[PDB]
Amino acid sequence: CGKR
Amino acid sequence: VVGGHPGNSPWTVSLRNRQGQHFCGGSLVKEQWILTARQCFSSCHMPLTGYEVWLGTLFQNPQHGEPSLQRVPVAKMVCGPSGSQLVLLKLERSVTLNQRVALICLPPEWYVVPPGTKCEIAGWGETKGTGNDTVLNVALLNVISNQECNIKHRGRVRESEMCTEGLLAPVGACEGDYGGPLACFTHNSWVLEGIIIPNRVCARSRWPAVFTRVSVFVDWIHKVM
Repeated sequence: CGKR
Repeated sequence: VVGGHPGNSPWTVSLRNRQGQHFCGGSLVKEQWILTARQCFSSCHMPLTGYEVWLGTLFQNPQHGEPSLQRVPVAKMVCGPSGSQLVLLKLERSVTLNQRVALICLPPEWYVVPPGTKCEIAGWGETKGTGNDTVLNVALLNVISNQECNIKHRGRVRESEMCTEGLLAPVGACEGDYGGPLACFTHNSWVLEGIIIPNRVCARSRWPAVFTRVSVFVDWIHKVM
């Protein structure tokens, strides 16, 4: 989660 | 979003009504779970026949053959605790994660985002004449403390809420952006710290925006999921  | 610019936010989703129209935003927290705002729904037992969540496109109204577009029917809604201003939507199917569709992290229970933290809002809502209102727009906000927020808000902001700095230029999330994320980049992760909710006034110069503080409600979210 929480990677762009 | 007023005062922003076209951007990408791979955890932001569009809620679609029976007529296939965008009406609210949402946040992708699990492959089949979207966190959104309670004010997007007429009741906790709303007839959701024909409702979908669309993901993976910057456009509000994409061509239906669009390769990156995922469209998923809503299975059900689960209203959050009283005063949460939250709804969880379960999807009829698990979305597929890629470079355009990504989960955002949930915060630790009771965590307080420090003042000065930079966060992003995103949505396909109204721009009040500040941009193209048919693409995903994003804006960068700065967290302030609830104490500082409650000077202008005269003590109305609750422990279950969080605030960002009033902007001099009209900037913020208005109609059609409710339910989308306030995403904060901290400790090397994008974390869902708030959900966009209706405020008394929207994108008003020098007035701090107020969001529901997701860390207060993470025990419920995990339980439901």
